[PDB]
Amino acid sequence: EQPKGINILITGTPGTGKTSMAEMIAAELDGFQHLEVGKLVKENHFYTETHIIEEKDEDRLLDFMEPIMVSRGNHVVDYHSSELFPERWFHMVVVLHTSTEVLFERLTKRQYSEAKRAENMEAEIQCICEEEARDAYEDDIVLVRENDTLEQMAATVEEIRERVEVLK
Ligand SMILES: Nc1ncnc2c1ncn2[C@@H]1O[C@H](COP(=O)(O)OP(=O)(O)O)[C@@H](O)[C@H]1O
Ligand SMILES: [Br-]
Ligand SMILES: [Br-]
Ligand SMILES: [Br-]
Ligand SMILES: [Br-]
Ligand SMILES: [Mn+2]
Ligand SMILES: [Mn+2]
Ligand SMILES: [Mn+2]
Ligand SMILES: [Mn+2]
Ligand SMILES: [Mn+2]
Ligand SMILES: [Mn+2]
Ligand SMILES: [Mn+2]
Ligand SMILES: [Mn+2]
Ligand code: NA
Ligand code: NA
Repeated sequence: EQPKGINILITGTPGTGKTSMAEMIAAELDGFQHLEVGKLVKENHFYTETHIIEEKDEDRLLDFMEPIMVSRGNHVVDYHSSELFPERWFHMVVVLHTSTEVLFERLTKRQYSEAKRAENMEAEIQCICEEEARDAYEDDIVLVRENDTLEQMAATVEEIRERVEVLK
């Protein structure tokens, strides 16, 4: 089933600003519902060990999301991963980046353990999330944006708004 609305994915390393940006979109743009996928994964135990996610866990998540994604209205999906989702769902994929100094501080203030913080810092340096998104979706719908400041966030949301209007 083809989506009835406009669907956006916001992805990027933990701490890059996905949830913040998705909530800005849901607040500022017309008719967007935010799906915080990490919360779905927790709430529904869509994982094997919230850590290890196996093939079957992905399948169950997708079955849960499918009816939402094809429903009327617009959706802004927020998740650190992207390869798992069908290209059918999305009209835009936004990948957020953050400078290492800014990211480190966010991860500290948000209280990640030192190991998880370092793991996430390395993932950002290695461009894991961006490479995944570019491998999984058509290059023309992928927007990559530096997201260090609130001014940057707002400008990105303006670019999204412009792109959405075109799609609409
Ligand atoms: N563009 C931005 N400019 C400044 N601070 C930001 C920005 N985006 C996010 N933040 C800060 O980083 C914190 C964590 O961001 P969050 O949206 O939770 O990231 P993610 O969902 O990618 O893990 C926010 O609570 C806020 O303090
Ligand atoms: Br809009
Ligand atoms: Br949600
Ligand atoms: Br997430
Ligand atoms: Br700022
Ligand atoms: Mn988040
Ligand atoms: Mn929300
Ligand atoms: Mn997860
Ligand atoms: Mn599968
Ligand atoms: Mn809907
Ligand atoms: Mn510790
Ligand atoms: Mn983490
Ligand atoms: Mn693909
Ligand atoms: Na791959
Ligand atoms: Na590749």
